[PDB]
Amino acid sequence: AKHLKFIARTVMVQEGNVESAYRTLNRILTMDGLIEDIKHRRYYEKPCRRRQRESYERCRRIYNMEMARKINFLMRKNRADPWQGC
Amino acid sequence: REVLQLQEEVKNFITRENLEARVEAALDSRKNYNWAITREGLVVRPQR
Amino acid sequence: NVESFASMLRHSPLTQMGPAKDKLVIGRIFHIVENDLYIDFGGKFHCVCRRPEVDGEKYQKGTRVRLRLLDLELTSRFLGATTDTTVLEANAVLLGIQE
Amino acid sequence: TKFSIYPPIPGEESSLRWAGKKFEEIPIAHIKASHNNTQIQVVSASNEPLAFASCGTEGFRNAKKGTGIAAQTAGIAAAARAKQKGVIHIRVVVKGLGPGRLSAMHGLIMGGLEVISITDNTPIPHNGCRPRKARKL
Amino acid sequence: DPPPSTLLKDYQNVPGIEKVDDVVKRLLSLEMANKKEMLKIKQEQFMKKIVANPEDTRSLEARIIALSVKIRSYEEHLEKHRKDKAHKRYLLMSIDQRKKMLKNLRNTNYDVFEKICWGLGIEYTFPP
Amino acid sequence: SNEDLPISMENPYKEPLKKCILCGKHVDYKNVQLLSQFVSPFTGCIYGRHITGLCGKKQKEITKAIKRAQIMGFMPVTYKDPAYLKDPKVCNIRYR
Amino acid sequence: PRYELALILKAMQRPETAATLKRTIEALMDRGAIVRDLENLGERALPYRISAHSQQHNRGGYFLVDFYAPTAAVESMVEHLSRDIDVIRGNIVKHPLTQELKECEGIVPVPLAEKLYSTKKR
Amino acid sequence: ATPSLRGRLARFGNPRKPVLKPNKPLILANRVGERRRATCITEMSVMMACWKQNEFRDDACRKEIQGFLDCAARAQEARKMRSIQETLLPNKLNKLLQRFPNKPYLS
RNA sequence: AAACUCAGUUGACACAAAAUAGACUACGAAAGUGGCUUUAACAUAUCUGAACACACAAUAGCUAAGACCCAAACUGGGAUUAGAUACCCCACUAUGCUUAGCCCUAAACCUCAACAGUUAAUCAACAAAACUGCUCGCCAGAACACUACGAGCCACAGCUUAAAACUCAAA
Ligand code: FES
Ligand SMILES: [Mg+2]
Ligand SMILES: [Mg+2]
Ligand SMILES: [Mg+2]
Ligand SMILES: [Mg+2]
Ligand SMILES: [Mg+2]
Ligand SMILES: [Mg+2]
Ligand SMILES: [Mg+2]
Ligand SMILES: [Mg+2]
Repeated sequence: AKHLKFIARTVMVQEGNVESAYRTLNRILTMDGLIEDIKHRRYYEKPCRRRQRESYERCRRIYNMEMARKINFLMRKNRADPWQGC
Repeated sequence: REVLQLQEEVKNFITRENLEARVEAALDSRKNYNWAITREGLVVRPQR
Repeated sequence: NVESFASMLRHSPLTQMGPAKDKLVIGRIFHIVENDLYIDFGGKFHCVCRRPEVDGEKYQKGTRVRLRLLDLELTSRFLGATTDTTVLEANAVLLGIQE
Repeated sequence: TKFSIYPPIPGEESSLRWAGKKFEEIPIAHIKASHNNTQIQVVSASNEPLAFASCGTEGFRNAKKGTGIAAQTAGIAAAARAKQKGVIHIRVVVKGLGPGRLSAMHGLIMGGLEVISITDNTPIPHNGCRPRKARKL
Repeated sequence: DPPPSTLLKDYQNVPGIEKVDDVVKRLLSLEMANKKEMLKIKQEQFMKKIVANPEDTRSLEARIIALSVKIRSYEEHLEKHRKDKAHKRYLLMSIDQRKKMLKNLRNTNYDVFEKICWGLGIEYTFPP
Repeated sequence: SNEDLPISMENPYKEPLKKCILCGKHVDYKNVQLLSQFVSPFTGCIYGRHITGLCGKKQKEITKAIKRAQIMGFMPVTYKDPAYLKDPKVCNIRYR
Repeated sequence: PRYELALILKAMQRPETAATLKRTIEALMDRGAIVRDLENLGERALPYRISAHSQQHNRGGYFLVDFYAPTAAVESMVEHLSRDIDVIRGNIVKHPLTQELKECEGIVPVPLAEKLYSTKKR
Repeated sequence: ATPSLRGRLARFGNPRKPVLKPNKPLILANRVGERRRATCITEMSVMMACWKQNEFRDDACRKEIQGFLDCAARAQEARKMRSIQETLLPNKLNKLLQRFPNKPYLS
């Protein structure tokens, strides 16, 4: 309200591909967490539910990051079997 | 040393006598607290 | 006057080498599978590098090459594991052939 | 100069122009993609109303309003009105994650008006007011 | 309360501190310092006035003096923040701890206990 | 007794403890230029430490400075000041 | 202790700016401060519009007044700044230079948490 | 870098109240999750609008109708190509994880 | 469907709440605490120690005076249903907010007491590995029973302490 307009969350379309512009804007909002924040703020998430969801998301992120680390670590071992037959 | 340095600084403290002069000097001057940081952690002072 | 294990360990080239990070070692291709070159460089394990797109034919069993080591062994602990998972092979980058 | 996704800054001397006009002078096409209705009002650089078009005003009623097709219809109508009222390029500012969010822009273009910038002005409170309670279905 | 003109504990002994400007003296006085510095000055005053070794702090007398200064600070704080339950709890706990310290001091060294009681205005009331 | 036996010492090969770019430098709520290096250009959101690459102490300093500047009128809240959009990028975020 | 008063004044001419700064420093000295330094950060567009004393402001002059004042004078000075009509926004903070930069050797990492669960086969 | 798990769960020797309350144990499984599962509506809209304003006489809507038909054929072709392309895969990744399983016990 | 003729842009404008940071894990005895600034301020150089006292104790709730954006028990209307005293939609009050008192309860739970120590010869099961020393509190089949009676309390449909009879071979 008290800020200048058309600076925040504004993207400029390149060569007229408004679809690309909207994809870029959507990526920006998603990465900044605005889309998820709006979806969650539609209805009031009581503090206990909010805490449980935050804890669940933290555990999910820890597990996913560790599993991704394991996958990237073992990806090299997807080579062709060197000792085939024996 | 702390008190010695404090005594030196007190000479420059604004007082009811040197108040208009210091106010006008401040109006004339410009202090810039901005400075960026690079990925290598090297300060980048602005050019004025 | 018989060298002891302490003396041998102290004077061994591997011990003389510090950390194996960014150390240029001389490996020997001892097994090739498609474009995968298994190179032994005096460590406990071997490094499986990829036949460079240039001079690829020149890489054949017994060829002596230059590697830049990154880790003598590729191991790491993962969430919940009690002991490190090891892929039983070193990490190195193949810089070319030694002549 | 090279294309930059950031909009030009007011007051800053810029060479960008659209129909001979600066960025700050382009008309603004405010879209509002509510949960079940998309509104589109095109105002001038001095907030002078030019056009309006909504899914409800386009004949759609009830659930039909909250669909991409209704949003496209509203966008096309608003684009036509703005075109006849003297608008070529527009800065689009949309506040709402309703189904008409992108379909409104698609219709607003298919109706002729070109878009130069897309702005998201969805009101995101830093908490403030308390929203309604959750739904158990 | 010590006079506002009093110097801080760190500067009370710096040589030549009597030959510095009035501005410097006011900067180093308790006027331009928080209440912790004033409490420290009070504590040193009490130690000088009571204990036989003002330079020893691990002694039970020094502990009682420090805790009494803390209690005075809490009482002053609660005179104004009457609904500060946390500091009310700290005050009650500190009073209990001072009672325990006084009990031990009374059991060990009675003359020093009497000196502490007189100096700090503490009345050692036996528990019910 | 035996000189070839290992000696008890530290690790002479220990690599330096990586330092955050701001280590040893004073984060001030008046250095809006520095503060804007850690806020999203589009929304003004303060980046997390997984993006800024800052220690915990410096991340907290940056956050407190940003909030103080925003509430004291030194920094915009909803966006990054356009004057600083062309400063050395130090945040591991790639929108495109 | 050492306070720093960040003072955003209404965009005005030099005579009125000097008069306002003199008045503010006078108020500080009356309350009992030792004005150590005055610094002009330069007039600039405010990050957001500020509505002070029923008047919208888009530009303002930024100043810093580094002083030493007794702890009891800060509230009175804040009240005086609020009353003053040429000040868009005044804030007294503790001087950052008083705070010491604790030395940080480096970012010590946290190894993967170990022994969070029993080693029994499930 | 993974978020720290030091002093996060409720355990003996953890004075602070738990930060996380994982319903399942935070131990990597030896398998990953399975791959979790309209088109060309704008051409359809163009064709249908032309029909609406022309009384559904395809003779003068030929261009839009041909566009719609070609786009539908392209949609089917895209479905086929996407299917064949989909056919690292979860199966192969699970084979790799089996080769290097997580050992949350001793041996 | 009911409801409102109110809706969009712009500008002014809170005694309400406190995006991002926070992938941090800190502070506090616990309850709790995540907008900014300042002031005051985080007991105990030995540990344990209240049905035996003092001080606290989320939400809800009571009393009196204010605030009221939004949310919202109750109530009213729409809809669904065999019914719908619910779930779904709309309106709105107590209430959530401030002040001064009360009230003294939570799945008040990290269901894992305080202090000190160990990792060695494991360990019903599961859960958050197994123990040692010391101290206080508590427990001794289920249900009757967060009950009756007695007692205390600003509590008057309340809270704390808390049985017995009959019943069963289980829980
Ligand atoms: S890396 Fe040194 S303070 Fe953060
Ligand atoms: Mg005790
Ligand atoms: Mg008790
Ligand atoms: Mg209560
Ligand atoms: Mg009400
Ligand atoms: Mg709780
Ligand atoms: Mg009960
Ligand atoms: Mg009862
Ligand atoms: Mg009774």
